[PDB]
Amino acid sequence: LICSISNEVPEHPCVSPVSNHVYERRLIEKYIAENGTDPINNQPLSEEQLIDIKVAHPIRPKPPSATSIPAILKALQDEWDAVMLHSFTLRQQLQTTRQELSHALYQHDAACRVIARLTKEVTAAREALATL
Amino acid sequence: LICSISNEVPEHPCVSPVSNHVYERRLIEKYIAENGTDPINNQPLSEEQLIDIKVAHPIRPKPPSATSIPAILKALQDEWDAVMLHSFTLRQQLQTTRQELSHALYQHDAACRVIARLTKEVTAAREALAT
Amino acid sequence: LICSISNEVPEHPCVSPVSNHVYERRLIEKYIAENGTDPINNQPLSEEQLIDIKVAHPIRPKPPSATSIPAILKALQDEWDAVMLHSFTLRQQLQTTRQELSHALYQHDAACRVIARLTKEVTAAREALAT
Amino acid sequence: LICSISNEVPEHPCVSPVSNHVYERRLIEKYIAENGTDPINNQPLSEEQLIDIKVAHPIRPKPPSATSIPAILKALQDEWDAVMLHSFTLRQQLQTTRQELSHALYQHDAACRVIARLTKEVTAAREALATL
Amino acid sequence: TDIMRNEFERLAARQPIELLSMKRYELPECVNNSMAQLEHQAVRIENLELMSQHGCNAWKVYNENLVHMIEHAQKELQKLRKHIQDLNWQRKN
Amino acid sequence: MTTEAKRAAKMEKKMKILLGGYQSRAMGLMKQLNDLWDQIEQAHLELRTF
Repeated sequence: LICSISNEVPEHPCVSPVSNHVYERRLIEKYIAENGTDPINNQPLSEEQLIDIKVAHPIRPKPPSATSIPAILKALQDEWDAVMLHSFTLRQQLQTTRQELSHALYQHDAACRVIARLTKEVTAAREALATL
Repeated sequence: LICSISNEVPEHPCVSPVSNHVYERRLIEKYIAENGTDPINNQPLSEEQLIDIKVAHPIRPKPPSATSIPAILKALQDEWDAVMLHSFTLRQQLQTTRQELSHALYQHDAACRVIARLTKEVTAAREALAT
Repeated sequence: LICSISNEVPEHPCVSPVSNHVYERRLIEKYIAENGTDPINNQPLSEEQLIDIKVAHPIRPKPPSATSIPAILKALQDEWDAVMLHSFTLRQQLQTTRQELSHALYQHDAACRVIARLTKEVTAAREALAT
Repeated sequence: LICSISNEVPEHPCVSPVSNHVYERRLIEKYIAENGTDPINNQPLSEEQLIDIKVAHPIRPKPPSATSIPAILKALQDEWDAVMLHSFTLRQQLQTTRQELSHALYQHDAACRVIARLTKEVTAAREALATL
Repeated sequence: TDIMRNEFERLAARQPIELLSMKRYELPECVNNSMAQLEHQAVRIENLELMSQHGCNAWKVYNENLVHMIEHAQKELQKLRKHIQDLNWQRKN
Repeated sequence: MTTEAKRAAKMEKKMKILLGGYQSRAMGLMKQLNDLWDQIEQAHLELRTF
């Protein structure tokens, strides 16, 4: 759609066969006549090496759409590759919650033995003192 | 802008250095392994001989009613219908071209015999006026 | 063998240099485009930092079987149907492990308030024993 | 499924994080202790730089399955790849034969006008000579 | 001149039957089918968010590309038109 | 199911009137290519015949 040298919409696109990036024929031709090189990569290129854009041959194409079978298959990659990252958001957050639950239930199991002894000791002090 | 094998709009176009023509990498890679030569010009070409090209990338707007459901059911069904009924109809077109070839060459050779027959006729009629 | 983001076998793996971890080129790029960081170590990493690793041999294609093609349509349907539930079940479990963790934190801080009153009953007892 | 030092099937595939090309833990470790370098690229590499052991964690094992899903789409691409290659060669011969059809039909009716001319001249020679 | 592809394709066209894709995704064993509908619906509603964010700007940007693509074809229609009439012009003389 | 179905379908026709012009525009353009690419190829005949 654009010419990489000028930045215009090229009216005669010709693609190079060394550092291809669709150039305008009239622009690239002058670049070759200046010095036999490709403007981007600075690799050697002649005018015969450059090739105009063409209809493929005899197989008829249709424009790139959502229906087209290959475009539909690359779509289903995007679906699954995104959903695979959705699983990491829940696998990584699960490893924090279960790690905080493990330390929480351990602090609960370490503390409730001290609640059981104070309920013993404060009642034993009431059982001892009241009898005297 | 298109590929010169399938009639695609390539996602990773690559150009061959023997014949300046852009192909989609998968389809040109397959041809070289089948028979190591350029498909169009029939010139010697290898996988290392190819040159990958870069462009601003191609964008397809995935339809508004796009889900796993239509993409699995309705869209994929239409794609293998459209592949099936086209190539069958294309095989029908190739069969008639060969039949209509035979009617062309026969009618041509039929005309050649008329000319050859009339070439003897005319000049001898002109010769008879001279005599 | 496994990219540590999706769980796939990577077809163009790339390794991060801040933390030794072979990711897949597509997935690591999307993460860096979201935020310039490494997903495991959270260290400042960029796209130019990545070194494309080479793994030519491991690539091994699945040859499902002679398997009928209309059936392969319903397999891909079932496999997406399964992965959708295998992603769902792994997220509700994360929410309930965090939820049950929050119930432990209330009991943890509620218990250490109950120890303060029990220490007072012991302090009151030590004063009475002295008298 | 091969190490890139000895050529054995690696039972503990570790990789270097400079020019990874999956090695085996024993051989790469012996190369590092010999001289701190990567054997393939001769870059700087140490023992801590290596990523050892298998990776499966928070993933679930799916041994390259026959009735799975991701490879079905890959198979759907591979069969389409042929569909396009077939349609091209079928179209080339379609249009390349149409050139022979077109050039013939044109040249046929062109050669047909030779007769129309020839017939009327032949006819003129008859009445001329006859009346003379 | 194709592999297995041609055998099943010609059989599908001859028999006049398309291969059935079962993705019970729509209806919903149904505990799974239900959980499928949720994740794809959440992916759907996220897939409609990133479209509406850009909105019509992403569409009309591609519409401009299609006009650059079209005009190039009709320039070649003219170049062929001129050289075709130019050959006939020489024949006439 | 039905909530996100009613969400996404209303989300669809949010886009389907927005893109639906451009859907019809792109269909009108894609026809116009396929109109020309006969006459492109029809011209490719009448070079080499002529």
